[PDB]
Amino acid sequence: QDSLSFGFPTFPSDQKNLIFQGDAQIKNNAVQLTKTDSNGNPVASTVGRILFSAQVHLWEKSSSRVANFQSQFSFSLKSPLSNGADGIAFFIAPPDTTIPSGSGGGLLGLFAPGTAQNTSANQVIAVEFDTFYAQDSNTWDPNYPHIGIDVNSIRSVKTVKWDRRDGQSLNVLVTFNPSTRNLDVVATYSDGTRYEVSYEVDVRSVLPEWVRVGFSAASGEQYQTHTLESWSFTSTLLYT
Amino acid sequence: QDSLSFGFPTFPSDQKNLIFQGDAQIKNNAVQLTKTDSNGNPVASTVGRILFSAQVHLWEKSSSRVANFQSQFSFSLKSPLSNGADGIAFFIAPPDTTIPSGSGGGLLGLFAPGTAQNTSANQVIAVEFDTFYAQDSNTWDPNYPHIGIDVNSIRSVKTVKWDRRDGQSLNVLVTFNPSTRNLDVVATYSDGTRYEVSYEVDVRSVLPEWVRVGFSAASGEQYQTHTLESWSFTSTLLYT
Ligand SMILES: CO[C@H]1O[C@H](CO)[C@@H](O)[C@H](O[C@H]2O[C@H](CO)[C@@H](O)[C@H](O)[C@@H]2O)[C@@H]1O
Ligand SMILES: CO[C@H]1O[C@H](CO)[C@@H](O)[C@H](O[C@H]2O[C@H](CO)[C@@H](O)[C@H](O)[C@@H]2O)[C@@H]1O
Ligand SMILES: [Ca+2]
Ligand SMILES: [Ca+2]
Ligand SMILES: [Mn+2]
Ligand SMILES: [Mn+2]
Repeated sequence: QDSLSFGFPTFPSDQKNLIFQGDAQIKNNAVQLTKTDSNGNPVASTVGRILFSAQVHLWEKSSSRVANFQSQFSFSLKSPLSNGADGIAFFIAPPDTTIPSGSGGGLLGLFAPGTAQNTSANQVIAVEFDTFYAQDSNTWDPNYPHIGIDVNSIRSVKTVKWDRRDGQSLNVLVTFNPSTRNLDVVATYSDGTRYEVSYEVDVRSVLPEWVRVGFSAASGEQYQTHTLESWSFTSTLLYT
Repeated sequence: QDSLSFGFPTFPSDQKNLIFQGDAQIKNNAVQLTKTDSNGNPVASTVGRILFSAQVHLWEKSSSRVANFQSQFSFSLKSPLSNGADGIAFFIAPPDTTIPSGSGGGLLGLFAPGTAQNTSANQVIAVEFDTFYAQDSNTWDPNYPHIGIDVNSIRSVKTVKWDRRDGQSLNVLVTFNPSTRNLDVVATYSDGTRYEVSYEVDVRSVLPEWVRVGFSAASGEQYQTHTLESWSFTSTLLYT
């Protein structure tokens, strides 16, 4: 289909169109990307991702069209630790994408250690909300919590300072306009605090015509829950 | 998802989200539900169906919600003859639906011979565009071409006389309103000729909470092409 849209105001346990990978599962009408014990407390060494089952037609070589898409979602992070890790990301990748071996912790379940910073070895666009930046392990990160745009590498092509707020929901709108090739990210907390970051990228040179969209999160030695609360997505092929 | 929508203005050959059953295949940017020869001419004894891969949440027992839905599509029928058969139908059924054994010809690939008129043995709602009504084989049909609403039986609960026009595209709009429980069908030819048929039905007592939507067509001894040219669908779970 040239156009596709879907909306999850909440996430009931009865799901049919979501692909669950790793430890991701539904609990209390929300998606818990990372594992939690019986009491709902976060645990270390966990990775989980979800993908919508239907493939999205991102661009069409034959017709020279590229999709205009928008992804709106909200999530919350919670941890009794002073340095919860590692973060959550909205991503777009080839339909057969699976969790890379050893992609835990700071790799957010998106990249393999050996090629995490090799742009020619990956096919993924992601918007990360990174809460762990220890310069000793996450050497590629700026020294503060941040929102980053990742294009085929864990070392973001761009980042902006972000404030992690325990237990508070962050509303995010990610948009891509094929006319300007601008990928815009706008995130807000309920008190009006706003974060914005944009990057120009030709998705045709990074991703295949058909892709899947979803979320990924991970916790290494440090941990926190990564709770996806709602998600709506829409895409439509347009003439460029 | 509480809401889902998709649109196929045309049908390019590289499809990813369509389930093809029987003889259905893409040819010339359109879906040919029934088999055709090398020169594109219709052949006898053929059945074909397509279903969208993502499941639709028609109703939810927990929230007591029921979805409204709208399906818009256009198709054309062509035959060297005139008594083209057998017809095409838009249908909704359980996700694991497959072509029933011996459902060719007048059964439109939707019902099994032994239970075609047994409402307690089927789970399907369909809007049929029936062009063959010979009483020797289609005893359940009125004596003329027609559009009918089928609820668990090949014997339509409601029909309206219809005119078959070789090679002309018929634009159809099917809508279900959960508030009134009315399933409305409006079909029109380019010159404005309009056909309307409606029926009140509680989808909750006929179909499971999750379903798949699609099209089916068949040709027994008489034949014609059943070409699906475009299709858009949208559904939203609502409180009533
Ligand atoms: C206390 O953990 C920090 O220090 C440890 C010892 O140097 C590191 O092993 C550890 O790295 C792992 O956890 C972080 C945070 O979850 C993660 O980003 C990294 O990829 C490792 O999984 C961390 O630096
Ligand atoms: C000439 O075909 C008509 O008469 C035949 C002899 O009685 C029938 O077998 C035949 O029925 C089959 O074809 C029709 C039209 O395709 C179909 O509706 C029916 O299910 C049988 O397949 C038809 O009545
Ligand atoms: Ca990090
Ligand atoms: Ca018939
Ligand atoms: Mn980072
Ligand atoms: Mn009929």
